[PDB]
Amino acid sequence: GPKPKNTKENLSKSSWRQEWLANLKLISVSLVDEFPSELSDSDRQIINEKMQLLKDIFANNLKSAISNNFRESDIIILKGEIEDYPMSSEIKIYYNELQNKPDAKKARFWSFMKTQRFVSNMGFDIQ
Ligand SMILES: [Br-]
Ligand SMILES: [Cl-]
Repeated sequence: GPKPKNTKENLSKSSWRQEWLANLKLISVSLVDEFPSELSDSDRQIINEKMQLLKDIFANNLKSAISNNFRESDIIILKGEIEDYPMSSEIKIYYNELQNKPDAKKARFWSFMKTQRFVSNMGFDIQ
């Protein structure tokens, strides 16, 4: 059927989308398994299901590589916000190793909530 084509998209937004679509095919993404803090079993299952959906979109629609080693990934998707992770967590230790790297190439850390909004804005029907 007819493909959606937003004739009202301005150049800012269409350029943002174009550059993201191109860049996403070049990177490695990690959907990190570690939770920042304790949560009840049923609440962890809800998060895991959301992480799996994001994984499928990144791998299959956005064409990113998916890794189990977050130290090789360009976008690191977390099961909470970075401030939720304790200093003892390697996610926080690595984040701290990168914080003062003035290196535009360094990894970015996104909660699953932040990631879901990004994917929605890229045109996918997600929660
Ligand atoms: Br802490
Ligand atoms: Cl944001």
